Parts: sequence; structure tokens; C-alpha cells
Amino acid sequence: MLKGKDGVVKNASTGDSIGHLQSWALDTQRDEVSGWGMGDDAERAFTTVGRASGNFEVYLDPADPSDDLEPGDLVDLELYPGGESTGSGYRSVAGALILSTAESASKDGIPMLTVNWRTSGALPQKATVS
Amino acid sequence: MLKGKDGVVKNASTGDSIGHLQSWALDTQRDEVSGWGMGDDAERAFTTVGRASGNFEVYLDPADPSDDLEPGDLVDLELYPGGESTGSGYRSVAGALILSTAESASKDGIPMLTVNWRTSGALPQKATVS
Amino acid sequence: MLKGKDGVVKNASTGDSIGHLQSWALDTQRDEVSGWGMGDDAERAFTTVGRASGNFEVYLDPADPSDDLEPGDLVDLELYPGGESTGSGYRSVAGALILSTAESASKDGIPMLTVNWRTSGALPQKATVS
Amino acid sequence: MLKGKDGVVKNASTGDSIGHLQSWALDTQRDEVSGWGMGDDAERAFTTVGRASGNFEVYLDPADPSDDLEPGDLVDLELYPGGESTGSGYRSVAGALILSTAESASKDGIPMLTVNWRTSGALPQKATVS
Amino acid sequence: MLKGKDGVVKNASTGDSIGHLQSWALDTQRDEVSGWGMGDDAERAFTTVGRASGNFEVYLDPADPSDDLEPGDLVDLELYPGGESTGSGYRSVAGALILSTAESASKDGIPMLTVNWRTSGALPQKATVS
Amino acid sequence: MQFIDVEFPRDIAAGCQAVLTRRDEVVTLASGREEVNSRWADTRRSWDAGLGVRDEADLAQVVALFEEVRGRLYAFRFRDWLDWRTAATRAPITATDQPLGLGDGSRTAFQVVKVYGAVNPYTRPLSLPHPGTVRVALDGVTQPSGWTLTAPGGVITFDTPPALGVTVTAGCSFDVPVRFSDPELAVQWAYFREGQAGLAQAPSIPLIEVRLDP
Amino acid sequence: MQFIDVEFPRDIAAGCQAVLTRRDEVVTLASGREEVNSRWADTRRSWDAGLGVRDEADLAQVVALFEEVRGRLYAFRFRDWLDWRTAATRAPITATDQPLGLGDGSRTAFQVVKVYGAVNPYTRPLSLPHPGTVRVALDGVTQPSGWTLTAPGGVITFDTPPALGVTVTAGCSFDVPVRFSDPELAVQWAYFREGQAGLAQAPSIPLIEVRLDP
Amino acid sequence: MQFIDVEFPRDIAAGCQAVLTRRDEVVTLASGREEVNSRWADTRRSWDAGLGVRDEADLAQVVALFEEVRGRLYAFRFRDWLDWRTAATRAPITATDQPLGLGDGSRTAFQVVKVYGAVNPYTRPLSLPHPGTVRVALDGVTQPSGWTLTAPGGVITFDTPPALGVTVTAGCSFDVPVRFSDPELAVQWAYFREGQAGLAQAPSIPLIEVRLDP
Amino acid sequence: MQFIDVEFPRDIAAGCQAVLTRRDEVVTLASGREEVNSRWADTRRSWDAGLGVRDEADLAQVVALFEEVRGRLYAFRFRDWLDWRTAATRAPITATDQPLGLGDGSRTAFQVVKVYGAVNPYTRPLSLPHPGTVRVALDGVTQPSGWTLTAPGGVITFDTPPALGVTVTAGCSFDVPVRFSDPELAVQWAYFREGQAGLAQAPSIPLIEVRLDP
Repeated sequence: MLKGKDGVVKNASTGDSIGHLQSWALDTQRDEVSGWGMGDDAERAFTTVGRASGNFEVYLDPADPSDDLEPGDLVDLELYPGGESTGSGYRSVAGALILSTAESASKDGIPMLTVNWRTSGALPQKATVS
Repeated sequence: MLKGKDGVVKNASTGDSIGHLQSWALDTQRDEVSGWGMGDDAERAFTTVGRASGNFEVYLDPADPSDDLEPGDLVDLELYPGGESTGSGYRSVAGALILSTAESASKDGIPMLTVNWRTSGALPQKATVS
Repeated sequence: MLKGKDGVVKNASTGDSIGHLQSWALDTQRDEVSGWGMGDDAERAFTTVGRASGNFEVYLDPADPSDDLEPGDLVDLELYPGGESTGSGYRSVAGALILSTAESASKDGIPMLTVNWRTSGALPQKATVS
Repeated sequence: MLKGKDGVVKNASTGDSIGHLQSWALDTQRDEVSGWGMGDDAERAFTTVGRASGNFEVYLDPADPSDDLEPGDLVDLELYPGGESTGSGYRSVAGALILSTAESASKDGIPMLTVNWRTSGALPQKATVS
Repeated sequence: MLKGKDGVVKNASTGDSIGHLQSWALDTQRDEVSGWGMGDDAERAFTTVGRASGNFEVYLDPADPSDDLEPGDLVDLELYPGGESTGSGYRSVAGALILSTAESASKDGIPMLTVNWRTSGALPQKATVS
Repeated sequence: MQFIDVEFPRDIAAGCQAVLTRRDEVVTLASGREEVNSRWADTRRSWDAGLGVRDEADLAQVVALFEEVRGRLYAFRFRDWLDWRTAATRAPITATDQPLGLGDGSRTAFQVVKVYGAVNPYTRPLSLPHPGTVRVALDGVTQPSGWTLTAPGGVITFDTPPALGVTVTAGCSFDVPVRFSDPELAVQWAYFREGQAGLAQAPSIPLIEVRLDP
Repeated sequence: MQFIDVEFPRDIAAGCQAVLTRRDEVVTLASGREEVNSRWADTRRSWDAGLGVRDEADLAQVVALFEEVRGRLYAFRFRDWLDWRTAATRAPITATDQPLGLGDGSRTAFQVVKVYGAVNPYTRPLSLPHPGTVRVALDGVTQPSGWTLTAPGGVITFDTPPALGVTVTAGCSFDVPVRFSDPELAVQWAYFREGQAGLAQAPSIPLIEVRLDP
Repeated sequence: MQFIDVEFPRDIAAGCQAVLTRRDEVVTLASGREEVNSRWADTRRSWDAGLGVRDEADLAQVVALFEEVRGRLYAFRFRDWLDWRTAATRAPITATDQPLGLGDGSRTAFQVVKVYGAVNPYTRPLSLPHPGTVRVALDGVTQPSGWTLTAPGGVITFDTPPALGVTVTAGCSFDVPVRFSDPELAVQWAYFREGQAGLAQAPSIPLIEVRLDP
Repeated sequence: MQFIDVEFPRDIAAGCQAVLTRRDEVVTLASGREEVNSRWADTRRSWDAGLGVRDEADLAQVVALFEEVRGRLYAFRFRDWLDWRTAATRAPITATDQPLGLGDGSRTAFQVVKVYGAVNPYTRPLSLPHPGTVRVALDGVTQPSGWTLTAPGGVITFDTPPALGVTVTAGCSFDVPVRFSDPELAVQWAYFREGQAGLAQAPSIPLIEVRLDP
């Protein structure tokens, strides 16, 4: 358990936080192959390829690093779930490729930037900030 | 984080705002291909072509620029999330085809116009109006 | 923006309102084709076919024009979003073909008629009532 | 609009109402085929087959005509949305096939019988009982 | 019924509980094949392969056994729904294969670790710990 | 010949295909000219079985049965659901339902004959009347004893030939003779044991209704 | 020859497909050696039709029309959308848009010619100018009367031949000649009456643009 | 030969797929000893094109180009992006990137060659070097001029032959002669008119990079 | 012969398929009569490659590499993951893992041999031991210097022949010889530039493990 309010999702490559973030998502998915035979009662599963996808939500601003970020940008992310406080688990995403950005708001609504990224064949490293 | 009330969709071609808008939506998506030689831990991903779409909601009116707009119209759009104020980020969309218009209401409900656009052969430019 | 309570959905052929009516829906949809390019960033949009589908909700009554309107009836619709009040934009649907009617009610619920229509190769005309 | 309390599903074949009934549903659907030449603004639509289905909700009881009714029974139905009162529109269904019966309840819940019928090779006639 | 507070997912392999856990899930499924001769009232059904999957929700922490756990790890699990108390039913999972870990949080939200496992080539044994 | 009568299980028969096989066409010039060749004695039926096996043990039973004939030795008894009823699937077959013929005072023997069609009906003699569904009727009264039914023959012989003017009507279930079209049989059984499977639909078992030359 | 001019409805043409047929290749040894065989007068266009019928009554009309020619007697008039516009689908065709040629003082007759390509253009004479889209132009001024257009010929004859130095420019819609590739017609009509259907498209109605031999 | 110079538009070239065919094989016995017999003309590239037309009007321009060639008179130029860069698609193409060879003091002419490999590179002579991307560098310094490129030839001729032991490095875009495999041209145009369209891509057009026989 | 050793990249090999090719059948009459023809020296392995290319630049590299051999000149070096490990994919290969043989006091040279099967094993000599994975062992102790490994030969020669009673055990990664089955190569690269694609997999690049005749 960590707070997450203090958590900083910051660009590894730029070195700075994207903006007024609302949320951060990181999922590492490993696909598996399950095999069974009719003379065998159970299926054995072996994990194959692993890929990482994530979305970070920000408030859209003209003066925003997130605004600078664009779909199709390959950028590394120094995500700190527990923030920059030392010893917090932090994910050093490497070469995440931004897939899409959403900028939708109602008249009442505050403009929001939804940035979705998927990995480029690299795996985020769960290092501890020191 | 803009107010969003300031955000106004203006039809660039008309030179005036479409109407009493309820909401504005812009999404930019770049599609990607991921491929891995078998036995690879992760799949290398490369972004391919990029295309974008957006939807703006308006209140249906006989005297509305949005009413004048029709499905299948390739129309330039000038979303102004920051508004027309100096140093306000705005999205300029060129030749955005209007996919469809929906006019629906309940007796209690005010007539509602829903207009959706997909830019044709172009990517929206996040220009700054100052 | 119009009120819609005053709005009258009336048959263009019979010339009279369908019945007590909860809601009216009109959507004009134009299908489009993407101009995909490999080695090219964006795809142009070409609109090929436009068709109109709509559903009007009525309260089922034995003495109802809506009851008279069976599924499979090709009937023109004079839809007034702002009502018959002069100057209200109105849709002169032509040759709408009724697709289905649902007469469903709970013991508590008043009998309801949901009438859905789709066009027969004609496009509703957004005329203004004089 | 009627009341819905008045509405009663009576099994025509039994000559008596199915039982305490939570709700009654009737839907009449006429499907259509839409075809257009490639150079066509809109697609001409022609209705093909009309078929209807309905579902009535009952409270499960050992002494219920609905309990006696079984899935796979082609049974005539006499929905009476206006009731049996004079000048009440009612739907006479002939040979409606009972697709399935669901008997389910929670400890708190009273046993519930859900019976669904699709008239076979016939369309319900909206006769008036006077 | 037990309490669920008592229920704890303990990694059998590490000999310790994964962490502060929001929830624990175990599902055991035995698939079946049903076949009928064309002139058959009902279809005879025979069970085939049996496989199980489970998901445990934890709060993400740098000092967590769950954090140490990775997708693609074939790790034995010792769910203890009754707890470690005498005469408590518990599920011993053998070689459960972690499929994915979701690390996601909002600024308000505490970082969450969601870990899902599917036992490979084995079915969890519902042993009793006393 | 004597042939063999071996029952095909009805449950296996439940999962069986039906296709009408008819011959005698060979037309002439395609100038709109048509000539009717006559093959003679046609109207056989085509079936594919094994879809009614249900489980491995039953599948074994049919396979053993195919082995019994060692490749369709002589005749094989097949239950035909379509021809089983001389009346309707929902209507009971009766002696009156199918008309065998009229006794002439010398007509001791009548083969069970299924008349299909009306103005120019084709009549099919039935080799095996299913036992116990065979009822003989005479115009005056349903006929009981004194009719000798040859089960292999399909012929019912009145000991005293019916006099002129009494209609012989007999309706019975049809145990049709069948000869398998192909010696090869596909086996879909689904391995059992730990898997504990078994298969309801063995495929590619082909049989042809056979009008045996007597 | 005289041929026949029978219109193909534009709505049916909307359904119709377009393909380009070109010949004259037959190259030499595949050692990288290439020889250009010349078939001569090629560039026909392949089409498949009947997909624009929309409804049964219209389908009947085209079918009757095919019957009228009794198998492509002589020529058949086909509306080609691609060749209809000398200019563009969104741009109006003009006399100036297509250049017929230059009068030499003896050049009374000019066939409407469609020039395709630039450096080495192939010119296609048009058998049938669509009526009313035919406009004649001269370098000095658009030309009105005195040009005799042979609609079957596709030739426009100035009564007084244009003198040297005046460009004849004519742009018109193309009513191309067509001969059906296959006698067989596939009928997809969808039963009407109680069914009340009718079919938008009828498949398998191939036609080939035909360069009629004069 | 001089051939016909018609450029395949890069936009039309957008999206095409290619296959590489080698003509050297002719192996021997199953002993495991195989003999490679080469008849030359190896590694030709076969191309399926017509992709990225976008609209029928644009498609018409490609069709006009096909008409201009008239069954591929001579040869037709095709621009290949893969060979256009001497280095890598992202990387800049430079004179230094491709080394033509070393002068002997008499070597006025250097063919532009793409060396496919390291140990035994298969050299692809460039018949057509795209103009203005040609950069020539002598060992001492980049050469502004005096190298006479023959555009049809693909040969650059130094007026003064480079001295012995002088490296010549030249990098340029690659234009390759292509002859269409099939005379017929498949067309995907998408009908316009009321249902306005214009197909994004035409169907594959077979055009083959051909190493012309000398 | 001398042949050629050219490495096939492991990443491209990652995409590559594996199939087992075995011969020596040709049995006699199908009455259950069986005769074993011996083709001799079989057990080649079939592969299809190019699916591991990942990107355009790498795809170019393999293509250039295929061009380098100009159609499989002599031998080609293929990295086989399956044969790479004398032990297991999860278990390290050791000299002890594979038994070369036993020295007789005159046995200076031992070819690396992979024994497959137990009661009647087939032994495959390996043409190219992967460098640095070659370890020699003797029953008394792992053997270091004095063994001369002929990398092309696959033969390890002890300068002093091992005396009778010492087992020579050597386990090494297998750089198997390969000859491409088909000269034709399918190129799937996905257009780059503005599209910026590139392709992970290229289909149709078959190769056959080749037992070279020495």
C-alpha cells in the first residue's frame, strides 16, 4: 500500500511530470499456451510473450508536457507509484509508445487528456527510487 | 485544465460557432503493429498510419449552423478548448467529414443535435490562438 | 434549441398525430470509405450511402393511429421537432417503412408502443413549417 | 394508454388466465431487405417476413395454468391489454410456441415463472373484445 | 460460510501471505460435451477436462511478496479461506501460473496490485488445515 | 437369397442422413428432346450414419456389428423411420392405411407393398415387415389368423384365398434392407480414461437402402 | 455495320462493375528478352452487370431487354460513367475539354476521339455520342450549326471544312457499344407476392465493351 | 535500349508488395552433394501494384499511364523506396554510403551498383539513377562536377580518370526499369455518381522489375 | 567440399519453423507385407524462415545475405535451437552430456556425434561445432589442450590418442549446415517512410538442413 497522491508519473526521457494527472495504469500481460490431450485430465500452461500496456490520465492544458506528447511518440516513462520519495516502488517504463490521446470535455466539464501507451518490445523495470 | 465553458466548437468554414453546444470531443489515434519472432519475450511495436475523429453535441435549432451542416459534409472545424483568448490552445481540423447527424428528443427533452466528424486525409493541428 | 413538448410527430400521409407520445428519434447516417495509404499518414473519407432510421415512442391505445400503423407499413412522416408552431424546423420524412412495434407493459406499467421505422430509399427533408 | 393492471394474459386454449402475472410483452417484427445500386444516394427497402414473439412473467405456483404449460408447447394465447371490458383492444395469438420456462428464486424471493412464446407460422391479431 | 477476513492467500512457495489483500477468488470449472442423435429429446452430456483459475487482489507495495511475484511465474498458492485455524478448509494450489499483474491507481487511490493465476496442469486440492 | 437380418439400433438410426436415390433418366439430344431410359426397379435411399452413437460403448457396438457382417454380408436390417409409418409420424399406422390389393379368389399371397404417389404410383415391396406391426385387414373385417406372413419374404399368404371383392389392406413398420456403401468407417470416439470423453457423432458411415434381388 | 442501339439503364449501370482489358504483350524469351507483339486496336473494357436492378420489375425490364437482342444482336448501347465525362466526375465536360483535332481546310469530318495518356496517347473513337452533350468548338469560337453529326458514326462533318489553324474541340458523353460476354444470365429476383421481396442485385451478367468493326 | 521513360508515381507506388526470384539452382543427386548451376538473370523483383490510388480520378491517371505504355512499349520506370536510399530509409543517403570502386588512372566510367551482401555481394547495376540525388566523391574530396552521368546508362564518366588507388564513392536514388507481367489491367474504382466513392487502392497490377538482356 | 559458413541470425531463426524429414520407407504389397528400403543417411530437417525479421532493416540484412550466397552457394550456417542443446532447453549442455565415443589407443579423431534414440540410436555427425561450446572430456578428467578441433570437419583430434578405457564425451551447440529449399523468396516488409511500418514476418523462405557430402 502506498498513497498515490504523491505519486509522480514523470517522463523518463524528458525528466519531468506530464501534468496534473488524474490516474495512472500499468498492466503487464503475459500470454500463455494451454495444452491438454484426450487421455490427459488437465491442461498444462506455459507462458509465452509478455507485453505492457498502460494509460495515464491528465488534465488537458495548452502548456502541458502531456500536450507535447503525441500518439505515435516512443517515450520512456519514469513512473513513480509511491512518488519520488525514496524506496517507493517505481516503474522504469522503457520506450513506451503512445497509442492515442483523447481530448473531450462538456461545457461544464474540464478538458481532459487521456493518454494510452503500449510497449515497443520493452519491459518496465520495477526498480526502487533511491 | 481549461474551464471547458470557454471551449467552443466553431465551424471554421462558417466563421462562427456551430451553436449552443453541450459537449465537444476530440480523439487522436495512431494505429500500431506489433510483431515478435517466436521465442521472443516481448513484441516489437511500430506505429503505422494515424487518423482522428471527433464528436460535438449541440441543441437542435432551425437557425443553427449545425443544422445547416449535413452528414457527408467535409467541413473545416475550429475547436477552441482554450477559447479565442490570447495564448489559448485550439484544435484546427481541416476537411472533417461529418459522419452522421442525430436529431432526437422526448416531449420533456429539448431537441438535441448530435454531430460527429472524422477528419479526412488530415490530422487535427493543435495550434495556439493568441 | 426548441421545447419539444409542443413537438408533434404526425403522419405525412394520414395527416394526424400518432398518439400520446413520449419520444421521437431521427438519425441520418451516411456511410464512408477510408482512403488508406501505406507510406501515407492519413486516410480520406468518401461518403457513399445515406439512410435514415428512427423510432417514435407512443402509448399503446386501441383507439390509436399508432395502433393502426403496423410493422411493414410504408408511411410518410411529418415530424415537427418544434411542433406545428410556425417557423419550427420540421422533418418531412418520406416513405419511412415501419420495422417493428413492441407492445409491452407490466401490471403497474401503462401499455406502451415502440415504433421503429427505417427509410425506403428516400431522405427526410428538413423543411421549415410556414 | 390503458392501465396494465387491466391487461391480463389469458391462455386462450385453457380459457383462463395463466396466473398472477408480473408483466406481459408482445413484439411484432417485420424485417426488410435494403438494396442499392453502387451509384445510389439511398437504399430501397422492402419488407420480407413478419414474425412475432412475446414473453409473459408469472409467479410460479403448483396450481398455475402457466405451471401446466411447458416448453415446446404450441399454445394459443389471448393477451388482453385492455382487459375483457367492452371496446378493449386485445391481442389474439394463435399457436404460440413456448420456447422456454424459467423457474428461479432466492430465499427472500418468491418463486418466479418466466414463460416466453413465439407464435409459429402466424402473427398475432389485434382483435377488439367488446 | 466463514468470515473472509480469516481467508488469506498465502504463497505456499514463500511460506508467507502475499500482503494486504482486498479479495480472493477461486473458480473450478469442468467442461462438458453434449451430443444427441437427431431424433433425441435431450442431449447426453459427458464431462471432459478440468481446469481452475483464481485472482487475488492486493495493495501494491515495494515490500510485498505479491510485488516480488511476476507474471509468468508458476508459483504454488495456499489460499486459506477458513484461515490457518484448526479444522479450516483451505485450497492448496499447485504451480499456479501468474498471468498478469495490474498496477494501477488514481491520485486519490492507493496503488493496487491485481494478480491473476491459472493453475497449470493441476487442480487445487481442497485440503483441510487443522 | 436367404440373406442376413441384423438390426440397426434405432438410437444410432436417430442420427442418420436421408437422401432419395432415383434413376431411369438418360435423356437424348439437348434440342429440347427428351428420351426416358428405364433402369428399372429404382427408388433406393441413401444414408449416412453414426451421428446417433451417443457414447463410446454404443459406438463399439455398431462397430462390432459392422464386423459381424464382415463387410455387408448379404442383407442388413435397417430401421427406416420415414417408411416405418404407413400413415404419418403423428398418426398411427393401421392395416387400413396401406392397401395391399384385392383378393381374386386365387390370390393367396400378398407382398406388403408401399404405394407412393397417386395417379402413377410406384409400389415398393417390403422385404421385412417389422414384427407385431403387421395387421391384415379385409373389406368385411380386419383379418386375424390364417394369413401366413413370411417375415423374410414380406408375403402374407391367406390359407383360404380371399374371394373377389374383398380388399386386403395391411400396414406395418418397415425394416428395410441395407447394404453399406463403403467398407471404410470413420471413427470419432474421443479418448476416454482421464479425459472421460466419448463421442455422440461418428462420421462417414455410408449405407444404401438395397432392393435385394431375390 | 448498321448495328443496333439499345439503351442500358443508368440505374442498372450504377450496380455494374468496371475492369480494363488491354492486349498486345506476348514478349520473347524470359532471359530478360522482351518483344512487343501488337494485337492492334485494343483497350476494351470488361464489366459485370445486373447489380443495379433494385427491384423485380426493373429486373424484368433488363431481362426483356436482353431477350430483345436475342443474344447481343449487333451492338448494344451501354452508358459508361467513366467515359461519360470528358473532364471529371465533379467537373463539367466541355467541347474544349476534349480535342478532336485541327481542320486543314479539307478536313470536313472529325470522329469524336478520346485521348488517353499524354506523351504517347491512345485515342478512342466513340461510336455513339450521347445526344445533347455534343458540342463543337473551333479555336475562334464554339462552333454551332453546319456540323453534321452522324450519331451512329460518331463523325461530325463540317459543311465547310475548317481552314488550317482552327482547332476543333468536342467533348461529349460516351454511349459506348457493348456486347454481352455470356449468353447465360443469373437471375436473383427474390420471390414477391406473399413474400413481397424483389432483389437489388443480379449477379453474373458479364458484358464487354466492344470495338465494333465498321 | 533508350526505352520509354514513364515514371511510376510514388503515391501509386505506395502500398505495393514484392517477391524476389532467383534463377540459380539446378541441384544434383541425393548423396548430399548438390551442384549449383546458374543461368543468370537471378534476383528479379516481381511487383503487385496499383495500391494507394485513393480516387477514381487519380486511378484514371494511372490508367492513362497504362494506356500511354500501350502494352509496355519498351520499358517503364518504377521508383522503389527500398532501393532509393543507399543507406537506410531513416538514414541519409550520401556519396560516402555507397562506394562505386577504385580508379586505376584510366577508369573514367563507373557504373552505379548496389552491392547486395558482404562476402560475395550480388551487384545490382542501376540503369537509372534519380537525378539530383547523385553525389560523387573522389577519395581526396567530394566531386562537384566532371562526372558525366548517363541517365539512361547509369554510368558516371569522369572527364579526367581518377588516379590509381583513388576510391570513388557515389550515392544516389534508385530508379528501376519495370515491364508489366500482364497485358490486362484489373480495376478497383468504386462507383461515384450518387453513391460517391473512388477506391483507395486498385487491385494488384503485376509489373516486374526486369534485368534487361544485353 | 570446403563449402561456405555463413551465419543465419538467431532472431530470424526465432521466426523459423521446424519439421522432421525422414526417409527409408517404400514398403511392399499392401496385404500387410512390409519391406524396408534404405535410402541411407537420412533424417534431414525441414524449415521455413523469415518470420523473425522484426523490422525492415533486418529484413534487408537477410535478403542481402541470401544474395551473398547467390542461391545457396555451397553450405550455409544455420543456428538450430533444437540441436543447440545436447542436454535440454532448460538444462546446460556439458561435455559429459553427449558421448563422442571411447578411445582405443589409436583413435585420434572423434567427430562430434549426436546420438538420438537409445536401443537403436541414429548418430548424427555435426559439421560445425558452435565455437566456445565445445568441451572435450575424458573418463578420468575433462580434457583440455591437445585436442585439435577441425571446426569445418567437426572432428576433434587428440595429438596423443586416448588409450583404451577412457570415454570421450563432448557436448557442443550445433551450427547446422543448411541449403535453402527454394530460390524464390517472398518479401513482406510493410511500407515505411510516412507510413513508418516495417514487418516482423516474411513468409515463404524454406530451407532444408543439408547433410553435406564431404
